[PDB]
Amino acid sequence: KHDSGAADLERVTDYAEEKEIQSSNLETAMSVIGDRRSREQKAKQEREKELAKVTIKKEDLELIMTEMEISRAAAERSLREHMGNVVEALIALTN
Amino acid sequence: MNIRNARPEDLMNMQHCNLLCLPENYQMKYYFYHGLSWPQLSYIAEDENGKIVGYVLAKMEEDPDDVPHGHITSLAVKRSHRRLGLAQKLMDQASRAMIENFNAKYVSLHVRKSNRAALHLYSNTLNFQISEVEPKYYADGEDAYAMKRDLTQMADELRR
Amino acid sequence: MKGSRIELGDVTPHNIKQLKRLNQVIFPVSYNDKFYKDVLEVGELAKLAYFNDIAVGAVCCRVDHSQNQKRLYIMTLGCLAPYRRLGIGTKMLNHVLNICEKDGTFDNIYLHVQISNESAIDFYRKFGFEIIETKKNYYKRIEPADAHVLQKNLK
Amino acid sequence: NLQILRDLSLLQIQMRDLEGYRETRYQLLQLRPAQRASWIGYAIAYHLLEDYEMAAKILEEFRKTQQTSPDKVDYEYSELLLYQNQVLREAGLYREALEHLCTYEKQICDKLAVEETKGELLLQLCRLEDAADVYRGLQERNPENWAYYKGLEKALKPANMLERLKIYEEAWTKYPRGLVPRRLPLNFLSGEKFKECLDKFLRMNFSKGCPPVFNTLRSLYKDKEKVAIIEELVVGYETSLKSCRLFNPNDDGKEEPPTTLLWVQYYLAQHYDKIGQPSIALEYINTAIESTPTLIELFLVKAKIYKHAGNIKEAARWMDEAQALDTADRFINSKCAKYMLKANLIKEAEEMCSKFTREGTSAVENLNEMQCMWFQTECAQAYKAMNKFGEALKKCHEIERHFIEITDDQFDFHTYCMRKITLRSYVDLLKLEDVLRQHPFYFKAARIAIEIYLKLHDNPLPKEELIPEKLAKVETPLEEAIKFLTPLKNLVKNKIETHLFAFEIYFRKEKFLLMLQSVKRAFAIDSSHPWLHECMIRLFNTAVCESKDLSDTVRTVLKQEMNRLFGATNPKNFNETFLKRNSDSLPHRLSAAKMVYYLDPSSQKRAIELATTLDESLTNRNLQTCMEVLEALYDGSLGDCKEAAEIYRANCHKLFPYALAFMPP
Ligand SMILES: CC(=O)SCCNC(=O)CCNC(=O)[C@H](O)C(C)(C)COP(=O)(O)OP(=O)(O)OC[C@H]1O[C@@H](n2cnc3c(N)ncnc32)[C@H](O)[C@@H]1OP(=O)(O)O
Ligand SMILES: O=P(O)(O)O[C@H]1[C@H](OP(=O)(O)O)[C@H](OP(=O)(O)O)[C@H](OP(=O)(O)O)[C@@H](OP(=O)(O)O)[C@H]1OP(=O)(O)O
Repeated sequence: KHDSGAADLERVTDYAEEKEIQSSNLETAMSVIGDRRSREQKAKQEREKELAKVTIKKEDLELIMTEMEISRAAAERSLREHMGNVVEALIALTN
Repeated sequence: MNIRNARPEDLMNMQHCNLLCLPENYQMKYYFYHGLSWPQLSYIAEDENGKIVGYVLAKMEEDPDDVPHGHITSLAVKRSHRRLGLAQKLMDQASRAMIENFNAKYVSLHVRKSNRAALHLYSNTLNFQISEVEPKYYADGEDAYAMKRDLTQMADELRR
Repeated sequence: MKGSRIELGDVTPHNIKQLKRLNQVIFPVSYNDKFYKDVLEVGELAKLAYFNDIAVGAVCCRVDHSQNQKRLYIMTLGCLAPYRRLGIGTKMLNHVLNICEKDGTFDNIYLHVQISNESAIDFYRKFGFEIIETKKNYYKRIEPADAHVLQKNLK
Repeated sequence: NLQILRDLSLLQIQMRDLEGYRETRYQLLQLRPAQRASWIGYAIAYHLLEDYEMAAKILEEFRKTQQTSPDKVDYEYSELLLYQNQVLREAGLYREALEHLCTYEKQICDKLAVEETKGELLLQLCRLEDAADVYRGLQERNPENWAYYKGLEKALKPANMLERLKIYEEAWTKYPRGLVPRRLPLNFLSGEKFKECLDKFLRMNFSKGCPPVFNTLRSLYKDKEKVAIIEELVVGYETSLKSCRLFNPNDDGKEEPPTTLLWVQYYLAQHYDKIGQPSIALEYINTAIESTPTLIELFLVKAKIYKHAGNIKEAARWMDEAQALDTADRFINSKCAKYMLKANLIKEAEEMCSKFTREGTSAVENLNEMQCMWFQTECAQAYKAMNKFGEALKKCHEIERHFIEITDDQFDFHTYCMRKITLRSYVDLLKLEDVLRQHPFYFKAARIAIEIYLKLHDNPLPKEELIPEKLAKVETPLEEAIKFLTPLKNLVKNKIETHLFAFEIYFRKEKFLLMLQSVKRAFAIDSSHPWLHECMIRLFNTAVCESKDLSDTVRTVLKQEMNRLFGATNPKNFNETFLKRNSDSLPHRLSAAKMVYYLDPSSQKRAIELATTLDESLTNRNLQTCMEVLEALYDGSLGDCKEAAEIYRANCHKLFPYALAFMPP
């Protein structure tokens, strides 16, 4: 009688009702957790809001898109992050 | 040699030892299940170059009808690196890991009758006792012993 | 008992060709495969002997029914040259003696042997195998074309 | 509805958009603040977002909530405190983690990881003798580890080698049964004490009869004089043992079993196999065969002495009998299948591997069901060696297919792993499934895969299932080949052959900045590698010959990066400098002899003049390089040279008699 683990993974996918935890004043913690979270959300928003006002040229972008073959989003990030110049952006993608 | 804990990113090559050493083969999802559920009791023996040379993949059998106990599923080492005292070190490291994490009352395994060296090593040196002879266990058609070992004296030696 | 590395072993279905390779070389005559089919189903009556966990010796035996008796004939002894008096003969020949005594319901044991190996018949007479028969021209292609028959009784 | 947002959380942890999963899990938090799975998700998220010092106090105030429940079981919060000590260990807060496990050491059930946490924090915070007591407790805990002994060495800080070996001598005294305390002094020690240590080591391991001791000693065969003194010691043992039946006539002990003679003959025969003189190895293994014909490992190294030599078929015919002695274990017929596949036999290896498998189907499909990567990749390399490509390309595609399956498998257990409480193995297997494709079997298959794709492109003639003759004849192999190559490029970069096959796969696509960045990422590791050097040679060869058929944007950056890394030289003097700085290395000499014909075909008389040197002062002169130089001579990359190759193989056969590729036809 050898099962080879057929019923070993069946009760992994079973249905059960999880336990209940008594509420005891978690708000004082989650206030400063939400304040820290809003701080890093403000920083991560400020990144794209300061780099959002960058002009985009089409021919150099399509030349880079032909010559190194990634998606348009990461190439747009790399071209907006290098002050609109093609040469040292190509050096940094080559580095 | 080296006996160390079951890091999961290692274990996906020790199945390569399984398919190279003992004929009873298992699914890999079994390995990813028993690499996360109880990571402490299974151990890996290596050499210097990072090549896998032996393993114990074990299991604590969950049975609420009686006391909780363990279940050794796989012990293997290569024949090119055998007769150095590997398998007994891996086995009693796994046994002391079980008795230090969740109090193994007894350990149990199943071993075929045709092999002699493994039968000898489980029989007299590491001191298993034959509890039941189960007929027609493996695929090739050999009857297997269902061996057990009592670990209460090991429990009271490690509890001191 | 202690310090020595001698253990006996059963002939299983997976260990046939090593028995082949030992008894092709221990004795100069060779017989066909039905010999090796006969040495299989007897169970614990035909076994081999490992010194330092490598195969050195072997004894296989048969059951005979002739000359108004119920007889046992050890088919072959197997051992090598550089291992003489170092772990083959005495202990597992006493093993075939004590399985013959733990059954104990039979009559005698006997053996055929060459005439040229006087050390062999000395080693057999150390346990009590007395000489009663000298058969002429028993071997078929070797130089000692004659043979001796040794025998002990049980009852 | 809650199941839709749980499904969204699982599909967003599937596709690895992290903060979207975070936003929809904070939707669970303002939906409900009491589930554990939110805190598990927070722990795994800011472990993989690498913010730790605030997660310290956050996991403290999660530990605060669960201590007051009366129906609670202990193992979950024990490993929760262990995961807390892990995240405070990687936080950099070292004293904070130290005082935390000193305060919550008694709320555990696992002594083990608490103990390694204390040991690592006592290694880190400069405290010496307490950490020495911790690692003595580990040596009494486990007598066998590299990391524990190395931590005790770098904690006690030995002044000289003698006080360093005092640790292993006292470890010999209280723990005589261990193995690596008898081994670790043989790594660094040199001299007469090293000789007298290895003397009693191999004396014990030959009296007891340990086979793989040579394997331990082939960790230390990189030195020259150690090999010579071991070989002189062993031949002194046998020249004393076949005269007066003991190791040496100075001492008087119990007389050894006569298996010791053939056992030391086995050891020295494999030693003569390693040092590369097979004639004495045969002259001693013949006496080893005539002593006893029945043990398996003697005929296994009888196969290995021919496998390390050239002729592979004699190893196969001896080793088939060697495994035909007994048919008990899968090891010896697995190596029989490997040796038959390297002996250019496919049907015998198939019927040999089909014995221990299940008898309900064929052998190759049965080992495909149980994911046997070894047999498939090795017979794919053997099928490449049979000079045709179809089912090897097929097997490469299905091994990458079950790689896709083993990278997709993880969806099933996350409900149980949010129902269970184990986190550090969970973050480690999420971390492995980020980087799962770095295993060396995948690279071992992918190198011959990319090699046969480029060889097929250079010289042309209910999911998807594969038949070889349609799937090997795709009209352009390069785009699917770079699709199979790009996880190997993105995930592992510390090995130069990944970027070198990236070079070889971009050479026929002509994307010059990808070309040059693969050049840079390969050059930043090794600069004196020969095959990379002729990659450089072809790079600036096509640069100086094709400096006009490219746009003006690529001109300036290519010229300034070439000014950065290269300068302004010609191929001829650069290959001259390269052949002079490697004027003793035979693969480098072949590597220069290739381009001394490639850059100009008229200098072919120099090329045979350059790659025919045979003196004993050459570095790395084995049968691999000699088979490589005859193979490269007959590949046509250097020239058609049937007037000197016969006398060169006749001269090489006198120095290597036991190779099949140097036999006279
Ligand atoms: C699921 C199961 O566990 S059962 C079904 C599958 N079972 C297995 O795979 C396990 C057995 N299979 C194997 O391939 C084995 O590992 C083997 C054949 C390589 C043997 O492994 P080894 O490395 O030799 O074990 P180990 O390192 O402990 O050997 C040393 C000790 O083993 C003991 N031993 C038992 N039998 C022998 C024997 N024939 N010869 C020598 N030593 C033996 C001795 O006590 C020896 O100590 P010693 O040096 O003082 O003599
Ligand atoms: O450990 P792996 O990477 O899986 O491969 C090794 C390695 O083979 P490769 O280096 O060619 O891949 C050994 O080759 P050597 O370096 O020892 O020459 C070989 O041993 P042999 O070829 O000499 O027989 C055998 O190692 P071992 O016998 O210790 O297991 C083998 O292991 P695998 O069978 O798992 O591939």
